[PDB]
Amino acid sequence: QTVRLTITSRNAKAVESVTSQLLTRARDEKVTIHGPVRLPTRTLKITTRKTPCGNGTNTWDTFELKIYKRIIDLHAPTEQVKKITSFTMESGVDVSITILD
Amino acid sequence: STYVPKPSRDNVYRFFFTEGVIACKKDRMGTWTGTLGGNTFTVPCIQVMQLMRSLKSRNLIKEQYAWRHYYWTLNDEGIAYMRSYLHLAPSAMPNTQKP
Amino acid sequence: KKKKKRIFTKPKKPTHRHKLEKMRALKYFKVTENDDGSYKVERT
Amino acid sequence: GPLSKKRMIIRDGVFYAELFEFLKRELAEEGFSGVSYHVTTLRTEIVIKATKTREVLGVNGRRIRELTACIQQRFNYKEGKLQLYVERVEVRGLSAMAQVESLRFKLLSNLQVRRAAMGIIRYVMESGAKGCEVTVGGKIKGQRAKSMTFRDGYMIKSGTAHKSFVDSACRHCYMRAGCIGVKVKIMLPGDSTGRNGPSEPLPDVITVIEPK
Amino acid sequence: GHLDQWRSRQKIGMGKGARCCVICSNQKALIRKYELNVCRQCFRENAEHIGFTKLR
RNA sequence: GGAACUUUACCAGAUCCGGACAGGAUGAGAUUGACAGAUUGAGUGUUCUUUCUCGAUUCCCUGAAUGGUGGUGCAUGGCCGCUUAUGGUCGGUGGAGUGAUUUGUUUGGUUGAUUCCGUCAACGGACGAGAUCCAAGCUGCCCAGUAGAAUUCAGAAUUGCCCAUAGGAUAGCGCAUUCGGUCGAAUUCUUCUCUGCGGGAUUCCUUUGUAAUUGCACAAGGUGAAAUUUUGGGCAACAGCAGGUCUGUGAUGCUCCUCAAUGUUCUGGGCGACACGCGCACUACAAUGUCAGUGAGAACAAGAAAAACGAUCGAACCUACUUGAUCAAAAGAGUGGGGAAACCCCGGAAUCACAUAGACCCACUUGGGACCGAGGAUUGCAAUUAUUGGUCGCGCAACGAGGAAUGUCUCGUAGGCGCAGCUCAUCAAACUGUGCCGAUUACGUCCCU
Ligand SMILES: [K+]
Ligand SMILES: [K+]
Ligand SMILES: [Mg+2]
Ligand SMILES: [Mg+2]
Ligand SMILES: [Mg+2]
Ligand SMILES: [Mg+2]
Ligand SMILES: [Mg+2]
Ligand SMILES: [Mg+2]
Ligand SMILES: [Mg+2]
Ligand SMILES: [Mg+2]
Ligand SMILES: [Mg+2]
Ligand SMILES: [Mg+2]
Ligand SMILES: [Mg+2]
Ligand SMILES: [Mg+2]
Ligand SMILES: [Mg+2]
Ligand SMILES: [Mg+2]
Ligand SMILES: [Mg+2]
Ligand SMILES: [Mg+2]
Ligand SMILES: [Mg+2]
Ligand SMILES: [Mg+2]
Ligand SMILES: [Mg+2]
Ligand SMILES: [Mg+2]
Ligand SMILES: [Mg+2]
Ligand SMILES: [Mg+2]
Ligand SMILES: [Mg+2]
Ligand SMILES: [Mg+2]
Ligand SMILES: [Mg+2]
Ligand code: NA
Ligand code: NA
Ligand SMILES: [Zn+2]
Repeated sequence: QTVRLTITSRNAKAVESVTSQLLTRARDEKVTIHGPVRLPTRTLKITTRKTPCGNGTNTWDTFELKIYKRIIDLHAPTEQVKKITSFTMESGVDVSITILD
Repeated sequence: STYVPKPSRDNVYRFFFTEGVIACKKDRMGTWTGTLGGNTFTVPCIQVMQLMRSLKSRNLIKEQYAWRHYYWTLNDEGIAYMRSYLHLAPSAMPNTQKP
Repeated sequence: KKKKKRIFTKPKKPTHRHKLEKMRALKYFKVTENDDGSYKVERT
Repeated sequence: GPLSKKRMIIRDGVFYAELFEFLKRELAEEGFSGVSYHVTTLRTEIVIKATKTREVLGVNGRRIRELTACIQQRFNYKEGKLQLYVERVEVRGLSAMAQVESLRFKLLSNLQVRRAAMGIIRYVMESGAKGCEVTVGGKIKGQRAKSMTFRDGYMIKSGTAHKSFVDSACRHCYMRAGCIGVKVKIMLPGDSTGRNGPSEPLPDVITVIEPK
Repeated sequence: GHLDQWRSRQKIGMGKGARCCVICSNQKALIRKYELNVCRQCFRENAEHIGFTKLR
């Protein structure tokens, strides 16, 4: 069976630290690894007028939010996979576990 | 309508004593839900705000507001008042006060 | 925004006053004197 | 069914912003300096940073338990799924939020603007800060409103590196004549661990290593 | 009676009259992208906390 | 700030108390809510007639309080615009003045730069500039069952004599090509796509160049994906303006209204109303065109829900395919997929191209599509003052290039062309982005501002 781990976060440093930690722990288990795929980075864009009253030059503020996603595929039983992803994850990082078919 | 029925008032007061705080959204058209231990009881949000306004004017609760949400906390005077109003046994405490 | 001294044409509508019926439930039951000496009651 | 990644990230950010505002208002008297949370599969573990830790805790944790109840009901947290912790600020003189709240209390206690502002600056530079800037604006003297600025030390203003080396916070003071605004800006020193500093040196500073 | 007439239009929940900012409760210039539901003025003061950063 | 109701602040009217609390008068009947009849714009107990219902939650009046998109931005906070796109700004100690003040911070060359070098009653500093930061071009590691490719088997398709209605120009001359439904398998792989940290450019190299006659530099060329702030943004000092906002907020002082209310709901109307003037757009005046065909072909992006409602999901949102269809469009249905590198999607965008042997031929014309008529469908609780599409009429509306004046702009730029997002139940001539086709001119000056 193949288990997929999805790692998503707002912070690039946190998402790389967790992904590398999962890769290191999985390597210690000698399980088949499908290399961590870097999914395209998605940017959320909100552009608003700077003024709160509509006076003066129409200047705008462009706010951006970047989302980083990584996936790792594990050829291991769910019991082994569960104890691989059982460390103190960095705050702001979401790890989801799914079973492929 | 702000005509709060007595059974609705007692349920809100009983929930207020058990859990020392009540959080309610600021919306006239809305419903507030309280667990009151077993079961669930719902009171209109406009009626909950009316009850807490009287306690606030009586210096029995502390009021905090943030992001369209009220936060009412019973103080010592309110806890004593709630104990007498519901005739709770002496040395009964809210979940916050309880060990 | 200011008061313009509104002049009303229709008369001022009064407020509703709940009329009190003194001992209303007294007339919801009829007391029928029994042969024994007591009375009987029935809903009307 | 399940929310998309874009929606989930937005939902988490909106939750943090509301939690920040609630704690900022509720713990204004204490030296509230920030909040962090770490959601796991079992709990949420909200951590509150404050200078006057004992008062946010309360008697036998009465106040912190009240805060837990407020957050629990607001966000519909199930029993045992939310836990609150409080930790003291390591250096209260390097926190702009702590200093702007201290300045606000001093002003509300009818203290001279000049004395209150320089007290903040003197204390902040005594904590190891490279620079401090304090601004007070509003009707200080009479009907006409002036702005007073007191500064000491280093302060960078342009670029983006000033967002990691400078800690800034602003507050509103409601006096009898109207509203007064206070701002505290602190230039943090470079701590190697990166705990109370940005670790890396200034972006325009070059150091030549001494030959061995 | 009057209770049925009270807030009848607002109970329909359609149009700008039904939407408001989740912070200010104001119904003007609402940002509905990504279901933010935040006024444009409130968004500027809360953008950093939500996670949005001003670069370029 | 693209307003049908709402929004909404305006107008005409009707309700509600969302006047807490405190002190008094009533009071187990304090009070709440109501069928029918009529009042009414209201199959609105608003009020009345008439009765029941609820029950100490409330009504009465006194103070008070509360809410207000009420005033005052010339009482304020915060934010923003502008002075002000340029290179500006200020201490300490020392020098000089009776003093305001000055020196530092000046002058020469250089730089977009108070950028540097030199000089020097200044010496040491602090900001801004630069650096930093984010995108765009080249590249390294990593990487793929949400990205792709090449080969090997089998399965099908064209297959050589062919010369268009008149048929030119334009690569081919050990094994001939083709088929994303052939939804066939297999094996191998990372050129193309994805990206977290890296690399890469700096005046680095060369002139019988300029200049120097120290220097700081400059101009041509070389190297190179890129050759001078690499390109484009973001940030951006100190002093100010009685600039804007009290119509963003539970940001606020004072002040105003406060029970037939400027609070708040509900109904209707208005914010759209036209002799007229002005700003900014859109569409045109046609042949470098308009129609009718056909071909090849982007990029940034968006997508569905509760502590509700139904039986942990399923329905809202976006879409493909099919159906309607044994006969217009727009519709309307059915089924499936997609939480979004997974479905849409191999994203068939429009400028554009066509040796299409197509129609029109210089005319207010098959240019232009304003104005209006009739049918029908769709969004919505509601479309009349056309909400918005589609069909057929109307086109005989001005307009044939625009007086005096005037805006913006130097390279993937101007201009042209569409697309997405944003407002959004429905409605972009707007804005914010995106890619596509792609120039002329200048490489200057201080004449105007
Ligand atoms: K100046
Ligand atoms: K000039
Ligand atoms: Mg800069
Ligand atoms: Mg409209
Ligand atoms: Mg209205
Ligand atoms: Mg209206
Ligand atoms: Mg009535
Ligand atoms: Mg009003
Ligand atoms: Mg002003
Ligand atoms: Mg101002
Ligand atoms: Mg001196
Ligand atoms: Mg001096
Ligand atoms: Mg000087
Ligand atoms: Mg020059
Ligand atoms: Mg110079
Ligand atoms: Mg200024
Ligand atoms: Mg003015
Ligand atoms: Mg005001
Ligand atoms: Mg306002
Ligand atoms: Mg006022
Ligand atoms: Mg009224
Ligand atoms: Mg208008
Ligand atoms: Mg005008
Ligand atoms: Mg053409
Ligand atoms: Mg013509
Ligand atoms: Mg001009
Ligand atoms: Mg607009
Ligand atoms: Na600026
Ligand atoms: Na037509
Ligand atoms: Zn808001």
